Amino acid sequence: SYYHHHHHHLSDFYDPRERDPSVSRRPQNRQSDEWIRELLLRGTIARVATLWQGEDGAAFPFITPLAYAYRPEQGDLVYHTNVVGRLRANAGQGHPATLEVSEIGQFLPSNSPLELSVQYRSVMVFGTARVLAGEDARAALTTLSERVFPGLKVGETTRPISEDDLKRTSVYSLSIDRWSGKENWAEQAIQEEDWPALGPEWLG
Amino acid sequence: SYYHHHHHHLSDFYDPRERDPSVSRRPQNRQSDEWIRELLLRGTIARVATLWQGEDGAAFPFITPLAYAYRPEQGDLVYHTNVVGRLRANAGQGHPATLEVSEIGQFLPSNSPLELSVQYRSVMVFGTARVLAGEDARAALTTLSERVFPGLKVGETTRPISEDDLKRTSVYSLSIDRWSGKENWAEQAIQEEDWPALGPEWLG
Repeated sequence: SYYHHHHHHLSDFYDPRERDPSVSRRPQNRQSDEWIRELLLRGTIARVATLWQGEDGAAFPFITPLAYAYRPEQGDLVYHTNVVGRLRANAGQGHPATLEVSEIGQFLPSNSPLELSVQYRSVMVFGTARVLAGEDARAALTTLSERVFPGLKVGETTRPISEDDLKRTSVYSLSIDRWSGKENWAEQAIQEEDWPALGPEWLG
Repeated sequence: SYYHHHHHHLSDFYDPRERDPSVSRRPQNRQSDEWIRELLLRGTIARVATLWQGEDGAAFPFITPLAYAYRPEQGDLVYHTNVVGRLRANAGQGHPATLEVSEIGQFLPSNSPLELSVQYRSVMVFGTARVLAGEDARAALTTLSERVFPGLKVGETTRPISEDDLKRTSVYSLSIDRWSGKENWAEQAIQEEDWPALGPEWLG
């Protein structure tokens, strides 16, 4: 800043900057539904949070990382896991579920301590997960497996999925209600001009 | 198997195998507390799930990826985020929180469809998160920043953390009650001998 520079020799927010007119104007790093769709289609790992009744009677969430596939036409995401708690904190045959997919880039150094950050793109999906059965489960598993192992073909590369396979696996469909997407993927963190600049060891 | 082989020319579970006597005997892929400690110390990204009251009155979880640091002496993990919902589904000044840290390796192909899998190590930590203030927050942020940017020193590499910085950031301590660790990190998925073996394109 001038003020620091002049003091040494003895607001930014409203001053000139460049802006690409095609860049998202949405606040709080939020993204468009199309961007969310694309991120979910190219991802293969998610975390799913579901609620279980705990020792104090109170619901609490588990977080499980797992393979998933987004089926946009059906409006769902499929996955499988045999992780459970005792009782789910939920009335009915389906349960509420939150699913998160992210891309995590690099940690971005700065000489300003609260500008230290990590590049990320992250979606939360809110919906209801139900257990699938029979050909519904076999088809979901197939889509999942062929998505996360591109070129693999169930029934050729692998033996077909048997009735025993299905009896031993819990296969879920998370039917999407709502979603929320966020991106903060700058090439460089914001720096403080009035503190010594980071050395070459950081940004080089 | 003999039976398939003989049929072509016309249980495993109890038969011979090798075992390393030093390998964990814990069921369901579970790990020791020391292993959990080490995984939390070497990680830098976590997901935190906390509960918020939704439109139907019902609690539901958010999942937020973020930088964290484990402070084993204090018995907590620290992080910062300004993500909120409307009201937390929680009585009091702290809130229950679940924190997950994983290492995700490679997808492991197989000619047996339910042996398809992904290498992972994953910890859930269950505890209570409270907002920190003043020098408690400044110290937590400092530990966090110096952990995830090794060699960076707050106050030297960066300007010091100011009172303004703190007023604009929500800094949390998640005080650990319990934790659960899981590893499935095989070099190769289990294959089915009685189906054509995967080609060189998969395991080579």
